[PDB]
Amino acid sequence: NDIQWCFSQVKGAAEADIISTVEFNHSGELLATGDKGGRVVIFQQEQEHSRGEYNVYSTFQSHEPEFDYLKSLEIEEKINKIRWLPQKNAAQFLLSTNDKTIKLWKISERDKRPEGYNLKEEDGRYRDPTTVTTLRVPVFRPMDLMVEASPRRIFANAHTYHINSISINSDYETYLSADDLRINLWHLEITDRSFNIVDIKPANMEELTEVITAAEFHPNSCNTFVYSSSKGTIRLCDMRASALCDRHSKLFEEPSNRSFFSEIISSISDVKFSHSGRYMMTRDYLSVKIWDLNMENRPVETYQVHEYLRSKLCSLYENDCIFDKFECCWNGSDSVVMTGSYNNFFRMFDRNTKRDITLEASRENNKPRTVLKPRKVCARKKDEISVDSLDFNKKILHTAWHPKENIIAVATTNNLYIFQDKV
Amino acid sequence: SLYPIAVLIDELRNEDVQLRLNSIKKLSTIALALGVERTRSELLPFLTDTIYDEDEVLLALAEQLGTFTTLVGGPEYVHCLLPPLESLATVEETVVRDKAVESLRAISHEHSPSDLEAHFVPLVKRLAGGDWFTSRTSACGLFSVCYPRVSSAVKAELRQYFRNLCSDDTPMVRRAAASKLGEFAKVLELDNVKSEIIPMFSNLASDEQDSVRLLAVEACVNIAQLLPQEDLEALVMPTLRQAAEDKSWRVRYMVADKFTELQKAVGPEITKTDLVPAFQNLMKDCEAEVRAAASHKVKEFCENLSADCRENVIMSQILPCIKELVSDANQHVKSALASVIMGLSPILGKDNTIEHLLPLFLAQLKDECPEVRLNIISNLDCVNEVIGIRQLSQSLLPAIVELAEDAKWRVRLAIIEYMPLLAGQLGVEFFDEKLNSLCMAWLVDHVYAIREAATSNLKKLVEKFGKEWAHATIIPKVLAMSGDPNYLHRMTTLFCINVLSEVCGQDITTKHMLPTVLRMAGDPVANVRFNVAKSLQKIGPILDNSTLQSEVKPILEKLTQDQDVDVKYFAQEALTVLSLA
Amino acid sequence: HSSRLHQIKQEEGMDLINRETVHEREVQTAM
Amino acid sequence: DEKVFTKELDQWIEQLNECKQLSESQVKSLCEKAKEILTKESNVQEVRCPVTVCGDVHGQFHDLMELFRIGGKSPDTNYLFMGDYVDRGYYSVETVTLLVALKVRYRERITILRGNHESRQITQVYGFYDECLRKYGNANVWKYFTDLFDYLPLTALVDGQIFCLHGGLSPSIDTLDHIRALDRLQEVPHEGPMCDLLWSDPDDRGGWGISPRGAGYTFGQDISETFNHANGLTLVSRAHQLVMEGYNWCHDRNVVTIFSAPNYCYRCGNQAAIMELDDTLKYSFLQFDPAPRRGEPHVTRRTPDYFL
Ligand SMILES: [Fe+3]
Ligand SMILES: [Zn+2]
Repeated sequence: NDIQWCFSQVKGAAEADIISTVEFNHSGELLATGDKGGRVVIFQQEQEHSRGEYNVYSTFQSHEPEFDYLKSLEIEEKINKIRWLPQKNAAQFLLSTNDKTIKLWKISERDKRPEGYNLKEEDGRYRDPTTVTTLRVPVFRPMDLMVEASPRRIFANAHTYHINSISINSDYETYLSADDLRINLWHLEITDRSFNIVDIKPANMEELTEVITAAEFHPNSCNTFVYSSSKGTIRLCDMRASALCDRHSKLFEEPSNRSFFSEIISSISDVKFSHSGRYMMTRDYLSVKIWDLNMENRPVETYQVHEYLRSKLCSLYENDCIFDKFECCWNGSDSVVMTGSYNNFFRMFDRNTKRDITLEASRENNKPRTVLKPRKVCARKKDEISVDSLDFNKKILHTAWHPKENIIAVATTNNLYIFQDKV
Repeated sequence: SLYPIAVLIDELRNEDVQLRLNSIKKLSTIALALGVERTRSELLPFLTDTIYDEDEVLLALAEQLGTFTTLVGGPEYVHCLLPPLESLATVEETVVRDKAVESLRAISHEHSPSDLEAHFVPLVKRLAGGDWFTSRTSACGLFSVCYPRVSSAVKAELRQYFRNLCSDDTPMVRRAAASKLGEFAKVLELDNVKSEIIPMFSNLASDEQDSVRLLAVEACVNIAQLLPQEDLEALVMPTLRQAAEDKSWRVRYMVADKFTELQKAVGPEITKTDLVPAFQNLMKDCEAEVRAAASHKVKEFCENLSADCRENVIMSQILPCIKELVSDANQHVKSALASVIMGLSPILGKDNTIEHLLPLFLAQLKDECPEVRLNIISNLDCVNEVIGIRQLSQSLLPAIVELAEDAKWRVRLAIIEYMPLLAGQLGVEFFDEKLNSLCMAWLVDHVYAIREAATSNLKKLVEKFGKEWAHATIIPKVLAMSGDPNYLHRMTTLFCINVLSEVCGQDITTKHMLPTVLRMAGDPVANVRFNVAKSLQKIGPILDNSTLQSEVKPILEKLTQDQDVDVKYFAQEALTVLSLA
Repeated sequence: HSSRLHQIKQEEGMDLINRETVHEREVQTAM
Repeated sequence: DEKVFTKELDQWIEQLNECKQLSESQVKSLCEKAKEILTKESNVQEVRCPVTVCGDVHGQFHDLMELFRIGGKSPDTNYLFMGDYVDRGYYSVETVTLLVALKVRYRERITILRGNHESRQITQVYGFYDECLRKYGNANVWKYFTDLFDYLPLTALVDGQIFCLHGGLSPSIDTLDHIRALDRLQEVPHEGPMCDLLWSDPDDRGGWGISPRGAGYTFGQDISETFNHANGLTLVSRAHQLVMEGYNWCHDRNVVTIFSAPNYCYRCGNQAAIMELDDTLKYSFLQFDPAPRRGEPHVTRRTPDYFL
């Protein structure tokens, strides 16, 4: 039943080095991660199912720190989201976004260089031009393989607030970017203008009550996208109905837990469409809810990430941990969903069997093909971990699942863990 | 003398994009010097796949490769240019691929029929069957050029390859196939169009992707023009009807945007039966964009209707919908109608225009939005020849006055631009009684741009009403501003004289306008004084030689003694230009 | 204090003049 | 000769009007001749009516073009800018270059005062240094202009009745003669009369006060009334403070603030104003909105062509 996950690799070891996003590419051969320092590191799987290890493939500075001279504020270079485009040709394309700007990066391999000169040598030593009589055209020669990353297009100056989501449309042309209050529609080949489809900004900001937390395009349908709000509701929009998507087509929201923190914990931090596209998953602070797109009134499945923290919300509020934005991700078959937790714990929920397992990404098990022992949290029998002993600084916010294989990338604060199914 | 060529060849490796770009643009010079034989064996392999991939550099490279046929040895060796262009037809940039495809089409004509089947047709197959959809996207644009000049066996293969592209998994490929479907059908035989084009056209029109379906509207126009009228009902109309009723507003927008093109293709008989009901739905579409697009086509669509029922259909079917559009909430929809609704007057005639169209004109003239009001005023010629402007005069005037006095100066600017057009239409007599006061009020407007526009407005008005009207009406009033306490307004008189002198002629300028300019030379404000020097410079040539030596020269000489530096400089310049000193 | 919605309200209150004035004092204080 | 340069200078103005930057060599030549003109000007420039008074522009070149369209083109209209020509704008280089170019060409028609942002420290913080560095690749252009700013007059006096300055009054200044005694050919000091003249602000609080900007002082109505009567001034034209309506009378019309940058920092959405002084010294105000930018705004709620 349960998948026996095994330690495969650990990479990484300061604030600048903290990983802020993780994303496999469509084929799953490439794995990209971003950090608070604006750097993007791409790992390529060894292609010698495939269980080859991942090795550094490319590294570039996606974003640089900048100062907003209009608002007189600093602009963070932290990488919020990375999205791979479908492979157009031999090269690889991905979208990298910070709070303000989205950059389209091309990663291409070069294995040849020009050789031959008419007015000088390869060393740069010139010669008298009077003696140059016969012309010769340079000829390309093989060279050691190298990977080059360059910024092709920059989408900037469009968002007044901090960008939180980017999602590529299935039409291969457009993608959306959602800030706190606006969603803008972009054309991948046009940077000078954008289309603002959704704008929930109130006339008087004093009356502000909702902010957009996440947005995503439907994997198959080109006209369907959803966006969640801080109030815990998901609005599904149909671009076919009208040019402006202010009027949502569907609204997903549920009707003993009316505590002071109910408002805070209800905010949806991440929303993910299933690969099949029939189901939708949302992650709030305490639970993962899976929504059938044909049932607005309630989710079809609900899973508790960590119930033991429900009684400790007061402590979490004091140390600001209650505002953490955890993520979630489906597996290739949509049968298992993964989400992170505290103390370097990440949770696997099997929909078919309704079984749960808690796993720890720790260097203590730093031995290849070593089975991860399921963890248990108690509020203490043998091998159980006391709730009071949990370290809330160790947060697993960002995780990714291989699109086809049982390979998962789990990012701690400073280390990236890759786990593989026992084979 | 080969050193300059060596510099260009080396610059191809230069890191500087600008220097490398310049060398690419001069590839003809490099190829010409190297020779025909060396170009094929040395230059082209270097250009076959260049590591540098700047869009501007690749775009320039694609353009040059399309004119290299002579440099490579003529048509006998034209196929040597394919590998360089095949690589360019695979890059990620769209414009580079489009240019590369254009170059391939250009050189295809120079391929002999044997060469096409030996070198060019295989190239299309490689691109069509390539693993990267960028290559397959480019392949769509190459079928039409090679199909006509190949044997029947090769033609059958090409049609099969094109069919696979229309069914490609990637929407990018399918969009290209839909775009090129119309032209490919133009070269196919009529039998294959009915048998092979239509199934592909039908399948694409029902594609899941909205961006793909909307391209089927264009293919509908192209295919309709090819098929006989009797076959349109069976083959084309079922797909066209679905497009007008498509759930996606984008698809319906294309139908509205190209409605007139559809009207010509289908013919008058189909237009009455199907298009007219479809047009009514579009004008009542829920999306504002679709309604605005339909509004632009109201005039053209009604014009093309057959005379047997044109008047009846407009009055009974189209006209009621227009009334709703006039009161449309969306600003842009109302603006679209205003620019074209005036064109229905000739079609309906005098009696119908007064009874039905005229109330609509009055309603839009009173609309709050300045754009709607401006559009109606700008297109009064369509109604002048039908019912006469006198009937509209008493209703146009209140609208003009409000526009002329709008708070936003840019709104006031817009009406000024149409003033000479209205003045001619309304006649001299009406202008003097009603519109003359408005024109003068602009000359003293706070905003300089309005005063500048009004100054040029006088010239255009004089060009129509003639010198005599200007002397009696305009000149005595503009000269009155010379005494204005504000120096900005006093300079306006000089600006008016500068433009008026070009038309008012020598006699009027010397006797009435020139004395005022000379008097202002003693103005206490330096700004006025050196504008007099500039004014004399511009109108000096129009004056007689005797006048220049008698009056203009002594005044300019005095200005050169003025304390202010600017007055002396322009005074000196005026003398030099006029050759007086 | 840490709520994103609250931050926007604060950001929209200190928008026009206050933020520039605050930084001006900071720059002057830095000297 | 001067004629050849004058034609060359005219060509620069036409090029600048098109928002095209001058070359580094051209800028250096322009600045050198600008200093020769400015050095001869007193700390209290004597300006003659009629003239149009303008406030901060902050490198909003397209809005500067709007200002000319409203007030007229130089040299036909006499202008008096009260500083803050750079920073917080995409076109600070073009904005300052055009104004400096006009000053050299039409020294008698246009007067440019020194604003607080005309300082080496401020320009490096608020983007003018970056704009020059990005548009030229080196700091030479920034070095030239910052040196030129030192020669800009601190204040101007119009017909001996209207006193124009960027910041406002100072505790250390009681008569215009004190202003004339200052040495302005230096970097904006952090303290003293020169600093106050460029950083002070009017305030409702009576008397002097602590400036929230961290520099200068805040002066109440009583200070303004005493200063005007002492120097026989009718009005104190003032800049350096954002106002939504473009101009804002204060202190019983003893002080007027003029702001000439519409939609300040492309975000405020304020109105800009310019004060026109008639030949008889009577004052009038013209309010204008931001110039319609070509192909903008980038973000629109109307469907773009690529999606239509
Ligand atoms: Fe200032
Ligand atoms: Zn300022």
